[PDB]
Amino acid sequence: ELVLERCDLELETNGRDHHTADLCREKLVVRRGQPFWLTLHFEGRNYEASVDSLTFSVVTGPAPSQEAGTKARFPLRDAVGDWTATVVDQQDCTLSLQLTTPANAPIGLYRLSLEASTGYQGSSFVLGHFILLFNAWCPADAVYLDSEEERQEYVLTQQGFIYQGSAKFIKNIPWNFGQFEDGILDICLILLDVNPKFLKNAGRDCSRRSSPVYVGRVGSGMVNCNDDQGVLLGRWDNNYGDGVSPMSWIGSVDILRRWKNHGCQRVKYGQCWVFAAVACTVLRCLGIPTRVVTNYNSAHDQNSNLLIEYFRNEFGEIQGDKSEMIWNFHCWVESWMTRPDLQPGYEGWQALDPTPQEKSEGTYCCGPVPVRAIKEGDLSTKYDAPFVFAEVNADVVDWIQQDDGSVHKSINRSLIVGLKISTKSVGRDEREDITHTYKYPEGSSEEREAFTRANHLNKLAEKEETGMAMRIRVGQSMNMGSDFDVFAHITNNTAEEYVCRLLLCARTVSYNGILGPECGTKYLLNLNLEPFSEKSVPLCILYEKYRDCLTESNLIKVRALLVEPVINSYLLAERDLYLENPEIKIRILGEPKQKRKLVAEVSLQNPLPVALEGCTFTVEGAGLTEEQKTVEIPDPVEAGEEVKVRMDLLPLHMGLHKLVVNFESDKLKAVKGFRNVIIGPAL
Ligand SMILES: Nc1ncnc2c1ncn2[C@@H]1O[C@H](COP(=O)(O)OP(=O)(O)OP(=O)(O)O)[C@@H](O)[C@H]1O
Repeated sequence: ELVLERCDLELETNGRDHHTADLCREKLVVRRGQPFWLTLHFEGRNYEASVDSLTFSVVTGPAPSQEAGTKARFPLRDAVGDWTATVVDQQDCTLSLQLTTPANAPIGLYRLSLEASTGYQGSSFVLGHFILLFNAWCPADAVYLDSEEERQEYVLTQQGFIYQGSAKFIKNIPWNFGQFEDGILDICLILLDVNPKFLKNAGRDCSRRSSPVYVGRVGSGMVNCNDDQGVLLGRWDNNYGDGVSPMSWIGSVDILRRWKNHGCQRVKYGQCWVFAAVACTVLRCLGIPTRVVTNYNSAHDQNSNLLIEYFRNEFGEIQGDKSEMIWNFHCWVESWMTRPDLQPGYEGWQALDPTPQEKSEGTYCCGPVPVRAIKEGDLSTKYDAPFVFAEVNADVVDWIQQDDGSVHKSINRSLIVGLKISTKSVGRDEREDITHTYKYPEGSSEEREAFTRANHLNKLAEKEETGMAMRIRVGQSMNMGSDFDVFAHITNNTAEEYVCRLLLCARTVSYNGILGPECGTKYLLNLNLEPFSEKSVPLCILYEKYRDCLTESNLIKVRALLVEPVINSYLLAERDLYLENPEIKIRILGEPKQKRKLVAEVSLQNPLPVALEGCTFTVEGAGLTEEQKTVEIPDPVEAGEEVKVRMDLLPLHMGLHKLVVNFESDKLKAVKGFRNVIIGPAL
């Protein structure tokens, strides 16, 4: 006889089972180390265990292999070696089986073949294709996660936060990771099939795709580091006219499509957080638990030097040059995986930085490195451990040039490298400070033994000082578009009644330290600091004077130098201010039902003293819309005037979904907004 077979279902109950339902559209997607249904339909005759002998087989790489774990064929039994296939039932003409993949099977697209020998002839042919992803729900996988909610937050959650602003005033920008949005997966696989490791050796690369640590390095680096074939092209000068302001993006989904759609050409402008964000989009898609992290006062781009020196004129103005400033904040991601290539005990959060930084040789990116490693000072652990360490533990010394020879060391108690290291909370919208996962508490013994495995025992504070302290105070929150005051707060806990020189300089900065022109300055050369008192000196920062050179990050750096001629003492104090953007009102009109119209009304009230022209509202959100939505406000919005507009959306998936929006205009760019929306049953 001869086996028939007129069908081959893959079911969607597989999607729900492998937490890949959304990803399950016209092509089965599953997660390794777990079994999936597979019903077979034959015509007339069913399966005859007697005479019929069918064996399965699957290949993945463009150059499969039994030995390279990129190809494997296996018997069909009802017993149970990893790559198995067994009969779970069979009736009428149908024959439902259950295949099982290893918990280390390489990820990618597989071709499922069927070997039928209804005696000696039989027929051998394909059954279909499927995408195997990292399984975080499988204990045997290297990315396993015990906590269910953590699995949700770090793998399935499509919306999220990226922390910006300042350490003294953190700001949470909404982001649409949309890793399960149509096409995004396929663009991810492509992203892998076009990296060096793969072109240099398709088999080798396609094989190693069973390692989260390998895949992580590949993805991370395919974002920027070596744009020989990357996804985003960096740009920091602040002239993005022929592309998209890095601050304008509100989700990786569009950048990825803009990438493939333009024949894999680096997309027009992005920056460290944009890299980290799409990186998170990529890894999450593939199944590796990832979360984007933010670090304030990051000693980035330094060659890794755990010691940085700056030389300033008699105004505290970093006379330096060629020297890199400390970043207001720098972003990278963290990925959850085991490290079967390191002295056990280093499983967990691996820090991956998709931002290239001039290194002790050339220009590439870093990670993955165990965070627990960066905490211990185990700078020898594989994958740029030294950089991530200085990124968080660099030391800084501010020298002030003597207008008559050498420089004099100054006291700058207002700077700290590695501040409020943050990332979104698991299952909530609050922020989670994970600074404790990188550094031991100051003073502690663990901190001393750590700075020792790192030879960073450069920390013997000048707890003596000369009886004075200074810090910059802002009073209250200041908004983008107005004037406001900042203060140089001088404290004098001494019997002496000094006379100083206080130099105050404010300047608009970019998120990475690139100082622009001064937007406010005051210099008092005969400041009287009466005994045991405190003096407060004002600095008026005018809109009219910082509006021209402000970046989309609304950052302005205030600097103050207090000079005491007598004992010849220099006290330095700087602070980065964040000008608050106008809020975006969001109303959800109608009933949030699945596969049903939905309307979103968004308003914004022009905060500037001048009108607003070419105002644009852009909306996105995996679960609320398939495509981005943009509306253009035809006429200008005068100084007082508010802007309002509605956008018809068609939620397709139920559950929770965060709607991210971005407002653009000629004088007010990249102001963000977002709204949590619960989509229920249509009925
Ligand atoms: N850069 C900033 N942008 C907007 N608001 C800020 C900023 N920095 C501080 N604020 C706000 O100012 C108020 C007080 O903050 P904070 O106490 O840190 O500053 P300060 O009180 O002026 O200085 P200090 O507390 O050392 O005397 C809060 O509303 C805080 O959010």
